[PDB]
Amino acid sequence: MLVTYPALFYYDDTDGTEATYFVHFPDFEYSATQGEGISEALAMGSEWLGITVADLIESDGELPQPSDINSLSLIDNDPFKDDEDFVSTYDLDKSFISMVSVDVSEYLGSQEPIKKTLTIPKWADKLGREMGLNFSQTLTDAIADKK
Amino acid sequence: MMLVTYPALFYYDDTDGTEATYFVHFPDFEYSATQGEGISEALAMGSEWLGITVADLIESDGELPQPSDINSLSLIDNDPFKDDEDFVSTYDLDKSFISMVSVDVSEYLGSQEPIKKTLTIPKWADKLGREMGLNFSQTLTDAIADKKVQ
Amino acid sequence: PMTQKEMVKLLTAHGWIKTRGGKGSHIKMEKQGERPITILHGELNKYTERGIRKQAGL
Amino acid sequence: PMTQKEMVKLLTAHGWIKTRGGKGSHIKMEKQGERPITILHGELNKYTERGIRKQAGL
Repeated sequence: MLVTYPALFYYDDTDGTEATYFVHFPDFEYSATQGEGISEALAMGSEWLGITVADLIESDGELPQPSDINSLSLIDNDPFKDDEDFVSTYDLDKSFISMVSVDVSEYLGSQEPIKKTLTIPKWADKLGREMGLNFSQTLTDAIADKK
Repeated sequence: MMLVTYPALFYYDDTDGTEATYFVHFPDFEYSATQGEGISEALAMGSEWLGITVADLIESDGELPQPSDINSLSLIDNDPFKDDEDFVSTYDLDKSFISMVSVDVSEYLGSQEPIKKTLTIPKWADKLGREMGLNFSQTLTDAIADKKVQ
Repeated sequence: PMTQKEMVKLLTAHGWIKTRGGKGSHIKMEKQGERPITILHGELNKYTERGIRKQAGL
Repeated sequence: PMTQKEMVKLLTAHGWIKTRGGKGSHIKMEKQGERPITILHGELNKYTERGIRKQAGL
């Protein structure tokens, strides 16, 4: 399931710096991610896109129609251009516009229920129930806790 | 991963076989050509072409060209056929665009001509590598390619 | 919120709940009636931070 | 060479060999002393055919 959206890659050196490319998709309002170099910025843009679009699909929201890349400007499509409280410092020449693709198949189905057959001692069974635990949730939390 | 990115030209001509819409060319690789029906497929085929091409450069110990500055590229001036007189291009330039194409070269590295190699690594590296469920052979191969790239 | 952790903290204090379903290098914040917010790990540049704030109305 | 198969036949006549080095929807032609040529599956339009021909010095 491939989708492609144009993105703006803003070079900023002044951050001191680490990640020099701010990545924004005009079709997703205030969409923001970043990368250190060109390749990383694209890869992060793709990952952000996968997660965002997968969420829209699994929540059955509508996917925005992709903008025509030739109608985009680093100036006019600046997400912060109308924001009175923010100051952009872009180096325009080090900034570029490019397509970003992602296969959304990799981001789909992460919340899918997976049946597990477990064996626990009776003392744990009795204890968990005495505490009114949710065994499914308790195991999930425990796994997320191990990292 | 080993990620390489090169700018590509995407030329829209849907005459002569829609499904051949979007001819794809990398200016850093002379007369490079592939194609895809829509935008997504074009980028995907561009990436695939790039992966195979750069991987061969790794394996043959050739030179990897430096990626062109995407802002100095022009659909007009970098047209690969602009000069040769035989050819009549019909480009729709309003639908043509320039874009970055990324590929993980790791996926395209050849396994041909397998060589058997016995060596030693310290126990911590062995246990660490196995805990991550690594393929030790492929880890070495990838690392060698990566050294070549950098 | 110069870092992911500080940013998560900030949104959490404003009613967002960290979630699973962000993958790879990103995490996902969720709140009722809102489009979720996807946050990159590590130090964030002033633009990324600002975009994330704007998404959350902060 | 309206198609990959026709391109491959053409290049084979001119001394190129199809290897197993191909991946996905592209095949790989190799010839000693030349950089390999990578050919898309299916039908190739005037640009792609021309590009591959120019790569092969014809």
